[PDB]
Amino acid sequence: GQTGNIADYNYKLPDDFTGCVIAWNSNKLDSKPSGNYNYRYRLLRKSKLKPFERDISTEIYQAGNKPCNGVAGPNCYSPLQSYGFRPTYGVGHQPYRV
Amino acid sequence: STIEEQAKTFLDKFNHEAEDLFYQSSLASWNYNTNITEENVQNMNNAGDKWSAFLKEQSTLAQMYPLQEIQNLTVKLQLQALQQNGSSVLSEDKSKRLNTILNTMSTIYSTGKVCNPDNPQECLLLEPGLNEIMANSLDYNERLWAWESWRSEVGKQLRPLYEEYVVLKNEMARANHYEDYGDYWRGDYEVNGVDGYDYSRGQLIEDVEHTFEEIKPLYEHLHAYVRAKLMNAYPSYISPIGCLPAHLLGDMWGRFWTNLYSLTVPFGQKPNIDVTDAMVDQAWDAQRIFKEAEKFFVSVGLPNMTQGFWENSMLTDPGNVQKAVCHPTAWDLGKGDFRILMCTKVTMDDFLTAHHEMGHIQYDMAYAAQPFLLRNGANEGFHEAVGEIMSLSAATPKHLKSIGLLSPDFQEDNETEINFLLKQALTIVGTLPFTYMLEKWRWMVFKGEIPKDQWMKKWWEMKREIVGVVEPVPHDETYCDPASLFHVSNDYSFIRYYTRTLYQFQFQEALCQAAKHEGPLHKCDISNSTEAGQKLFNMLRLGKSEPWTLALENVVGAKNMNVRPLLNYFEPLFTWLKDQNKNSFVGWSTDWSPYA
Ligand SMILES: *[C@@H]1O[C@H](CO)[C@@H](O)[C@H](O)[C@H]1NC(C)=O
Ligand SMILES: *[C@@H]1O[C@H](CO)[C@@H](O)[C@H](O)[C@H]1NC(C)=O
Ligand SMILES: *[C@@H]1O[C@H](CO)[C@@H](O)[C@H](O)[C@H]1NC(C)=O
Ligand SMILES: *[C@@H]1O[C@H](CO)[C@@H](O)[C@H](O)[C@H]1NC(C)=O
Ligand SMILES: *[C@@H]1O[C@H](CO)[C@@H](O)[C@H](O)[C@H]1NC(C)=O
Ligand SMILES: *[C@@H]1O[C@H](CO)[C@@H](O)[C@H](O)[C@H]1NC(C)=O
Ligand SMILES: [Zn+2]
Repeated sequence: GQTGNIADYNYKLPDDFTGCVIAWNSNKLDSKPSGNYNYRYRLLRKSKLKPFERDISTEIYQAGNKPCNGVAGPNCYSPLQSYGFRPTYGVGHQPYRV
Repeated sequence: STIEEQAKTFLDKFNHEAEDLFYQSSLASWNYNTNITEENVQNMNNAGDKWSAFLKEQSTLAQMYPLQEIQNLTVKLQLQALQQNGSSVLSEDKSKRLNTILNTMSTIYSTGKVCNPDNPQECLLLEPGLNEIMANSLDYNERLWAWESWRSEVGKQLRPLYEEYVVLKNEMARANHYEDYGDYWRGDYEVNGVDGYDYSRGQLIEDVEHTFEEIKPLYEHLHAYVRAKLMNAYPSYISPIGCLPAHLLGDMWGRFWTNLYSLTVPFGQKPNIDVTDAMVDQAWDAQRIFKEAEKFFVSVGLPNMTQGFWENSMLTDPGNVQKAVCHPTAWDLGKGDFRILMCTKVTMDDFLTAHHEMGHIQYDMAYAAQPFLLRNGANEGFHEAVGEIMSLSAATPKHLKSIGLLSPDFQEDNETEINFLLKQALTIVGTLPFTYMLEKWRWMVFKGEIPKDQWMKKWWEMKREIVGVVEPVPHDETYCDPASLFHVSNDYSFIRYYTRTLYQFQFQEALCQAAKHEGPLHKCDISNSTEAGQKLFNMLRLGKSEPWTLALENVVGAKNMNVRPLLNYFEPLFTWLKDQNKNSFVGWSTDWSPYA
């Protein structure tokens, strides 16, 4: 029952979910000074995801009423954008393993 | 499918990318400031160039969305920030020559040096030697020589450059939607689209005029007292009816009168409150100074500090081989990284500075949730105002006795309070007429009201009529006196300090009323008052999302800046000044001049 970018566009648990959510910090291992851009999250999707769904399709988001014609730029943005994880980051943006 | 829906996604993408790029620029700056080397200089330059390129690209992208089609009043503010057009709207050559003028002015001010005539034995820069002479020396002839020498060295060089600068900035403003560069600067306070809370660019002029008209009696009495003391110091150089001379004010420009405290202290027998020896005898250091400040900010209700903050922040100067800038600064690197860069020593001044910087960081933490374009203070004055209110709250004898720096067996008298209020008056009240006068002259020059052939004549006439300060040697149009100041040379907004001076006292009045304080406002401590912390947090969490009028309403219950907090703060000192100057002619006449 949570509303938010990750909840609706990356991984949605069901309303009647029965399970355990285990999270522990991974800043000691998965943070690099240069910026670990490997990990990515989705911030533009056409609609909300159905519960327990995985969407790996990455095509040019069509925010504009003009056809993107397969390219990006004006009103056409990449669906994925990465976290940049660095050890100096404070709590609230450090990478957590769930 | 609509303008608003399209704008939302673009703003989200820009905020996310700007977070990372601003973090790498800020981290490069922090590394360079802490540890100066060629590699760090290159890294900072590269990060800054990348950030500037990103800002330009996104600004050019964002012009597509008209602002008439956006009706969220937050996306509108973000789009206005993006479309502010920091990239030059003028020609390439015009932008290049504007940058050339700015760089030349900055270089001239920074590298300005004065030597003896036909004598290279001594050559003094501004900060190391000239400022020291102005602050400490009591020689009238030396002070006049230094003042005239600086003016002749800098203003003669900077006059035509500043004329070209004002023409170019007026052209830039006309190219944008503003009238003049004064209008551009006044636009920082402009709030449109919110009925019942709007602020107009023209309203700032009237508000500042009315506030100064209210301040005038207290400043007149302060000027009379300082003039009497300086007459006692220099016998015949000050007239009982004449304005105070410029070079004797304490600093090269007269912005602050704090250097006059030693000469014009009311009661010298009882020393002012000092805790340096006590801190040494109780074995205190910078780490525990910051720990005590953290405890204070917890007690008021603000959140605790971060373990990452404690680990990464360098609160002590490494020294030795390492060289770093020692100007205290609080860094909001972003994404949870909050740091302080301060070569802290064991002084009461450094304790207050640490409180000021931690107030900065608490504000930065408070507005962290808001988007990147809104992660700032509501206007240019609230941020330093929040620093200063904590600075004043943490300097009270009650707080010092509670923390234990002072002996609890002590009791305070009338002379100590009067001396402290007069010192704070020379620090605070003195800079208000100067700031008002400088900003008014700069606005008039931008608007073209003051012609080129009368720039300095009108400047000195307005200074004599407003601040009651007259030049020792009359200056014709060749000199350019205002260009000597750093803010005027580097083109920084200067009414920020006037606004901050009013805002800090309004905040203090509101928080003292919240904290259930009985007594005069100067002896106000908000240490263990939880209600005051929440009342301040109601504004601290907003950031720039809401108008500064609404933020001021949330804190003090008034939608407009008020000076009655300052008047109530200085009421006891005003009574003392009325008692002292009862036999002295309060005010000044424009006729008198040092030159005859
Ligand atoms: C747009 O308006 C909605 C009101 O439903 C608000 O929640 C949202 O925060 C606004 N957009 C931004 C970027 O603040
Ligand atoms: C910014 O400059 C561009 C240059 O083409 C112009 O089209 C735009 O109207 C300007 N925006 C503002 C707010 O002045
Ligand atoms: C968090 O605040 C508590 C008091 O509210 C304090 O004891 C603790 O040390 C703080 N945490 C850190 C990491 O400073
Ligand atoms: C500054 O940084 C460089 C590179 O990280 C390092 O080698 C050096 O020890 C640091 N300090 C000084 C004083 O150069
Ligand atoms: C209050 O201050 C005045 C300063 O004029 C002083 O003369 C008087 O003695 C003070 N009162 C007390 C009780 O010390
Ligand atoms: C504020 O609270 C602290 C912690 O309980 C206490 O030591 C201090 O005495 C209090 N302040 C005053 C003025 O009593
Ligand atoms: Zn400050």
